[PDB]
Amino acid sequence: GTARDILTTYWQHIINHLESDNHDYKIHQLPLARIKKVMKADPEVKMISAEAPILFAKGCDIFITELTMRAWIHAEDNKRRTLQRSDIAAALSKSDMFDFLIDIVPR
Amino acid sequence: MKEQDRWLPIANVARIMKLALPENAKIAKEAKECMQECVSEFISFITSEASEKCQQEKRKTVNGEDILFAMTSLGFENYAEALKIYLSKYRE
Amino acid sequence: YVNAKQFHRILKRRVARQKLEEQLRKPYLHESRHNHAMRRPRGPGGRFLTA
DNA sequence: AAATCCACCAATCAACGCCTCCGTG
DNA sequence: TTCACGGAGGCGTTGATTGGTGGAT
Ligand SMILES: O=S([O-])[O-]
Repeated sequence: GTARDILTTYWQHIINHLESDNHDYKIHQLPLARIKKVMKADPEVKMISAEAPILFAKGCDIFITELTMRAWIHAEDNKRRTLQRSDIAAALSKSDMFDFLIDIVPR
Repeated sequence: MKEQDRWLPIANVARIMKLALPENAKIAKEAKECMQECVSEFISFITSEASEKCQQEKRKTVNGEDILFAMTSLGFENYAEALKIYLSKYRE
Repeated sequence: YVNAKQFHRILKRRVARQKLEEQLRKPYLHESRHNHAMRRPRGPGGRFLTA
């Protein structure tokens, strides 16, 4: 129930749903064509295999979820029920995994 | 190259944030925009690493294995190993 | 200090982004969809409804 | 007190997924 | 020569984009 306890088992729950789910690669939360266009914005990228956008759709689903949950903990600590940009900035500072976003979310 | 192709659609991002939060929870427009920018950089950051290795090996195609390898190199190893299981199931 | 695994790729992306902005938020993206939404019948609470 | 701002709603049209065709290796 | 596979472009959908108000904060 606690925001922290949900996060601490986050990856166990990801692996459970991966290992025992009816994956319908048919449906995605994120459109594949748009994922592919983000990739193709890089002039260095030539061709992309059909699997790479599919992996990014699932990867980005997991990424948005992990970051939103980390950010929600900061919103909960400040007794707010609205998630703010400052909650995401606070979450990014707690793990060096997010160092790649230093220019996207400054200070 | 349309300038808006650097970013995933904000409604799709906003919906995934919604499912990750309690039912009563609300999300500021600035938090949705910020998340859109973060997840779009996540794709570009990992694709650039994969791309430079593809070029070094004179391969024209960025494939699924290149994305996973790039995720390990850049210290996203939970993502690389989770999506490896997801990939094997997609090919099963 | 910076994630040692991400350091080199961060700076390549900074240069690539600085280059991308060189060769290129608005209130809305599309004029047509903006006009659709300004045109439709609204309820009293400001919500859209079936035509 | 007075101000800020996000969920609510659903129809259009930008664009997504699928297909066929072709070029590459 | 055939096989594997991804881009280009056409077709039939199709859900992301969109803003005025109430009330939560
Ligand atoms: O040290 S890196 O963030 O430029």
